[PDB]
Amino acid sequence: FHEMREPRIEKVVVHMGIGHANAEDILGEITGQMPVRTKAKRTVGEFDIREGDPIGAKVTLRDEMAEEFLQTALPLAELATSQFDDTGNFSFGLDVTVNLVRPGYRVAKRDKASRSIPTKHRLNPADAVAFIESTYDVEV
Amino acid sequence: PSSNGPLEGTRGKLKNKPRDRGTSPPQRAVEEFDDGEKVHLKIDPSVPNGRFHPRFDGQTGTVEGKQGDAYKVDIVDGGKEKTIIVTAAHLRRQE
Amino acid sequence: KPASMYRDIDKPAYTRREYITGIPGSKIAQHKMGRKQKDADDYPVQISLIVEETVQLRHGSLEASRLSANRHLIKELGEEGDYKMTLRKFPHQVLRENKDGMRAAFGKIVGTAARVQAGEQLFTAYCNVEDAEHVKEAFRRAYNKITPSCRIKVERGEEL
Amino acid sequence: MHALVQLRGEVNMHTDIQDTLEMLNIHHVNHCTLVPETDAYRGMVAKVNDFVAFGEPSQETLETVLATRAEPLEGDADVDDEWVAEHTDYDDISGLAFALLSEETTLREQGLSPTLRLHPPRGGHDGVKHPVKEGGQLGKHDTEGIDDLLEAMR
Amino acid sequence: ATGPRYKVPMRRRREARTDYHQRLRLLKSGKPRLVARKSNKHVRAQLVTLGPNGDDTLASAHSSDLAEYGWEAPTGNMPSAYLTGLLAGLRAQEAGVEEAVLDIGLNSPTPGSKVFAIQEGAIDAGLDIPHNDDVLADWQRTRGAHIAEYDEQLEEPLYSGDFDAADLPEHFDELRETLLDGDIEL
RNA sequence: CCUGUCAAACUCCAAACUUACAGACGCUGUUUGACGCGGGGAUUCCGGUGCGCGGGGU
RNA sequence: AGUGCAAGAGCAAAAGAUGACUUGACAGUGUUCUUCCCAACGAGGAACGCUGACGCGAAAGCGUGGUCUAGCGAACCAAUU
RNA sequence: UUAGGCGGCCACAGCGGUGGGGUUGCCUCCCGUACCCAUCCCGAACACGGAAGAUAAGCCCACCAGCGUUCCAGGGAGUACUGGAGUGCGCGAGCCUCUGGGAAAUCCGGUUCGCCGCCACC
Ligand SMILES: [Cl-]
Ligand SMILES: [Cl-]
Ligand SMILES: [Mg+2]
Ligand SMILES: [Mg+2]
Ligand SMILES: [Mg+2]
Ligand SMILES: [Mg+2]
Ligand SMILES: [Mg+2]
Ligand SMILES: [Mg+2]
Ligand SMILES: [Mg+2]
Ligand SMILES: [Mg+2]
Ligand code: NA
Ligand code: NA
Ligand code: NA
Ligand code: NA
Ligand code: NA
Ligand code: NA
Ligand SMILES: [Sr+2]
Ligand SMILES: [Sr+2]
Ligand SMILES: [Sr+2]
Ligand SMILES: [Sr+2]
Ligand SMILES: [Sr+2]
Ligand SMILES: [Sr+2]
Ligand SMILES: [Sr+2]
Ligand SMILES: [Sr+2]
Repeated sequence: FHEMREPRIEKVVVHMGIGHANAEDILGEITGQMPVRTKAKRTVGEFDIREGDPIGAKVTLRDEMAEEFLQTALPLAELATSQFDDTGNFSFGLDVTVNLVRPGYRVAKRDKASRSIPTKHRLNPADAVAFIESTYDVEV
Repeated sequence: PSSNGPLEGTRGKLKNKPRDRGTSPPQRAVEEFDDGEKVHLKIDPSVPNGRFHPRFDGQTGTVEGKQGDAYKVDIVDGGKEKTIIVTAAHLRRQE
Repeated sequence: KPASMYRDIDKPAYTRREYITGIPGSKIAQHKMGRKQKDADDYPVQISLIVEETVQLRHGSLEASRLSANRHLIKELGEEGDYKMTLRKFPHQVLRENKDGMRAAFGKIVGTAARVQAGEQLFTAYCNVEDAEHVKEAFRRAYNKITPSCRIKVERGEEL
Repeated sequence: MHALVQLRGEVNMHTDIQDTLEMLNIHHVNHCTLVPETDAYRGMVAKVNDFVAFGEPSQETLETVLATRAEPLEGDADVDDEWVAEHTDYDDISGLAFALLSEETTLREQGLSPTLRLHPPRGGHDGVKHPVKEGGQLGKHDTEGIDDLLEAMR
Repeated sequence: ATGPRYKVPMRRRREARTDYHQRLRLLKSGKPRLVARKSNKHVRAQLVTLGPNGDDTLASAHSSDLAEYGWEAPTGNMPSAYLTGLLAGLRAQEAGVEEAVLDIGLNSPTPGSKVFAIQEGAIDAGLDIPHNDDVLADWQRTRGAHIAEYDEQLEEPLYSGDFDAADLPEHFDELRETLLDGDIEL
């Protein structure tokens, strides 16, 4: 009952929103894998007349590459209560977003016979805080 | 009419009721009809290809062979006999 | 211009403002009169002005009949008196005038009119029992300024 | 079985209505036909309702009308009991009249003209501008009402 | 759902089970469909034709009924997939089915995958199915040589239940031999 | 929430009715040959009115 | 939402978006509808075939230009293959 | 169908909700990257290999009507509108009678929480 209901780290998205590149080298040193460029839609008046152009970079970390990052990323910032999603995810800062979920998330991410996760099996903000508090740091 | 194009005055007949919107079921698009069979002519708004002239919507013709995958259906427009090239997607069997 | 040119329902419904431009504003200043904070169910007496013939009543006639009706109620019951009158019809029908002979005859936009069917309530006033004969007089003045003959019908009131 | 009689002429009458009367074997004013009560025939009299007078006749009245106005398919010949005896599947006018009313046969099926060419109404009819319910002579009649008309048109 | 104008998808689209656009292009051939479906533990292969009230299956084969002929090995792999296709294809030849078109459903057209193995098996059984040779796996991977060379990196055994130690892809050969023989009870 | 109105170029609805094909009845055709096909000759292409439905216009 | 442009219509594992590849916007010849309801009339247009050669795809299949309805021109003469 | 596959009709099937169900069985979540294959970055997905664990998801089974939807009853309504007819009424816009058809909104009460086909399967 409790084993298939206890949270796990799905992905740690480390992103850098610049606007105009040179920030790719420092991400690959702190994370462990390769980063990808980020484009943008709609013409903006802040000298952004090009649609398909490198504005930022992101890194999606999974499994061991995620936990070995969070052991050195979480003690760098003070986690608040209002910093949580309605789904139970948190973002701080270099933007570091952590997507937390229950063991049956493949059902909404697979190709064949996919279904959206029920509101009861969806993670709560309170149930998310309890998991991180139980792993080397304080809440509030 | 203000213009004499094929799709003139066809707002009603070539539009779907909101619930019949989206891609149509494949079953009726692959239906096989035999020569001599009486078929009803009605354009499916969701299917672009294999259509006939909208003036012929509502006709009940007779299948008299086929041209490729499309059918050659004989109708009588007023008093004039015409042969219509039409795919199964726009045809329904009588009864 | 006389009402003889616009009183009948002889043209199609011409209301679509997305295809019609230059429509004159409505001369109707108010639609909710008296005490618009109080409810219609808070009054014992409900008297309506019923139109007998199917007609088109212009915004100028609506304002004239409403003004001559409400002005009597302001005179007899006071400016902040215990009554509430409603003009339920709005001038939706846009009117033209051909003002060149019969060539390019589609007229320019000159006004608006309210299509009221026979048997319908144009005005409806809610008052007390002692103010009932003052409102029947306000409607007597109001029917003289519109095109058809009218009925002053009491809907809620067996106090006679 | 109803008895149709044309009371209004062909001029200004709709072509599809005039054609229905011709399909019901009635081509002139005052001409009568004996029509069965089926779904198909009901649609036809309803279309002709305003130019006709119909209703179920009594055995007595039908017998009087057949005696005086029935004609063979071809010829002048009187349709009396002896004629009915020699050419029909019946014994007398009564046997024919009963079969017609019970919808067992038709006048044509028995070698008689489908049309009973009646005489104008003696003492006149109730009028060709109003129906029976309004005091006129058009539309559906009572059995007593159609009898008065057919007997007046002997 | 929200109101009268709301358009609820077709049932098999709502369930995310049928790609209706691919289905039409598949049905355009006029030939029966070789429905190649997978599961985590098993592999299915059906020969489906078109019917008035729904689809008609003329000859099927699941990897569970493979054991009926002598398969003591697992059922969700490459050798299993080929043999399930071969079994479906042979049952099809007895039903009168001579030609088919490969339906992979919502599975990916990845080179050398299990659904292409199901196809290679059905063709080898005598069915005429439009294929591409270089999209199919090399004969040794179909045998299960990739699983044997994975058991060479032993230390800890690959299979939990006792079948063998170093794995026998020779069982594939001993199964294709049994099915190619006409004396078999289908 | 409550309360007041609308649409030739709006529609969750929706007639009467018009309309394709077929069967049945009716009527019609097989000496009055219908339906249809081919050919000769036209006249005609200022129309009007009633009624129903209209559009423009006081 | 988007889908080049009126308006109305079509489209969501797409007809839209991104990416990659590609040149079928191909040659030849028809059937049919339209142009011109019924009901004769050209150019033009469209749908649907076949022959040839290709592109893409695992394949069915899709591609006879742009999701559909506008974007068009006789004889004579010239140039061109 | 003690949980499967392919479907037809394409909301009566939607939205939301409650309860129940899985030792060598089924579907899953699940476990895992040597390979076929894969991510413009991630075995997340796709692909492949596999069973330590689980019924919490999904899925299957039973059920609830609050919203949406289908059909039915009664009321609205034979009202609105309407094909045919009239030396019927009205100054007139228009109405009426006879005949043949006949709504919509809304309210109340029921129904609907899919039906059916082929295949496989203690
Ligand atoms: Cl056509
Ligand atoms: Cl599958
Ligand atoms: Mg229209
Ligand atoms: Mg004679
Ligand atoms: Mg006299
Ligand atoms: Mg008289
Ligand atoms: Mg010249
Ligand atoms: Mg030149
Ligand atoms: Mg459960
Ligand atoms: Mg008069
Ligand atoms: Na890039
Ligand atoms: Na559709
Ligand atoms: Na001028
Ligand atoms: Na003329
Ligand atoms: Na042409
Ligand atoms: Na479960
Ligand atoms: Sr007018
Ligand atoms: Sr007056
Ligand atoms: Sr019409
Ligand atoms: Sr096209
Ligand atoms: Sr994994
Ligand atoms: Sr007069
Ligand atoms: Sr007057
Ligand atoms: Sr009725």
